[PDB]
Amino acid sequence: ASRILLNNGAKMPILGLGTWKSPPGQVTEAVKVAIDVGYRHIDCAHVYQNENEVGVAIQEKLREQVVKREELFIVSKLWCTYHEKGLVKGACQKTLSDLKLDYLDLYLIHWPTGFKPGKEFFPLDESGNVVPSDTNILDTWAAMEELVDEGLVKAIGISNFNHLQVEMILNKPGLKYKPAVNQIECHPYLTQEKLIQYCQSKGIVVTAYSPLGSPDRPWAKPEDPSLLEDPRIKAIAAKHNKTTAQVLIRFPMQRNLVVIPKSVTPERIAENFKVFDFELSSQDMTTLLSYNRNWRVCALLSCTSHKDYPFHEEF
Ligand SMILES: NC(=O)c1ccc[n+]([C@@H]2O[C@H](COP(=O)([O-])OP(=O)(O)OC[C@H]3O[C@@H](n4cnc5c(N)ncnc54)[C@H](OP(=O)(O)O)[C@@H]3O)[C@@H](O)[C@H]2O)c1
Ligand SMILES: O=C(O)CSc1nnc(-c2ccc([N+](=O)[O-])o2)o1
Repeated sequence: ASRILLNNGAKMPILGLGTWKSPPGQVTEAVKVAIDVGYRHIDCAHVYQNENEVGVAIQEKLREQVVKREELFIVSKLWCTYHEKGLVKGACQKTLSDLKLDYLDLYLIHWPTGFKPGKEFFPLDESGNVVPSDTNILDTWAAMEELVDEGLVKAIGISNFNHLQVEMILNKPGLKYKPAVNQIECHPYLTQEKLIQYCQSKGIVVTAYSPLGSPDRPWAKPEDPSLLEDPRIKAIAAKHNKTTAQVLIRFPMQRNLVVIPKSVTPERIAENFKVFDFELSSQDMTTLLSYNRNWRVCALLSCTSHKDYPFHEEF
């Protein structure tokens, strides 16, 4: 099916358009093209600095009646410098204003790590360590819960939370709403079997980010593995008469994940959506799972001493 049921009773499109690194000059057209070719979920974030332009596309397509608001599933994320309970509503409201929306379908805590509030997204001391916030995950969560109760967001969730941090929210005293989604990096080099099973066993839907391995990541290195160029994955694609990207997108779909490939290229936006017409075998799936090497696109080194840094733990 095209959507998965969340624990808030709403349905989430299992394919979304990513927007991290989408240049502000190209992302309006990218989102317009995506909605024209069937996408109904857009993944956004304030820290991506392009929500105004994403919003321009969404508003044009609503105005043109290409789509109804209820048919769209718009996701954004609370940045690290806004974990303070008094800053969360404003941060949500800024995103809503930029996206030109009156609600979000899903609002995520972008990272478990809270940073010192200010203009700077990564406030630094003088050695390059990020300056933390003394706010913890649970008070931030309560602030996310207020957003539901004020009508600004239909669902709340988390991102880059490890097993122990998901468990800490689930066990929060007085918990009012469980997280609906945990959005985490996931692809055949970082298969995440343990965290995904835990999350799904608790009724939390997992969204897979960087499913193509983020070839446009700013810190890429030549020696780095490349999913898109992996001859083993190309072979599975050839067998199925599909591209390597389409296999990489179908793979998490068949693990009951949501997946959010990014492109600003019209032809690739369309290609990436054409993944509902073929099936990977269980052997294919087990084969792709076997390529795991615990390789992460997203592990900022600048936050490794933060107390809530999520990736010291086995998962
Ligand atoms: N929660 C968080 O912490 C977090 C972290 C990372 C990512 N995410 C979200 O997840 C989304 C996806 O992750 P990502 O942006 O890191 O990378 P990705 O989706 O794995 O890869 C994007 C790269 O792949 C290229 N590409 C797209 N379709 C292609 C195709 N069919 N064939 C060949 N190349 C193709 C894109 O190029 P062009 O754009 O030039 O076409 C771009 O360089 C992000 O945009 C963001 O929305 C969330
Ligand atoms: O966040 C994205 O969507 C891409 S930009 C990014 N990558 N890694 C970070 C981050 C923030 C906190 C941590 N941390 O590792 O504690 O890492 O920000």
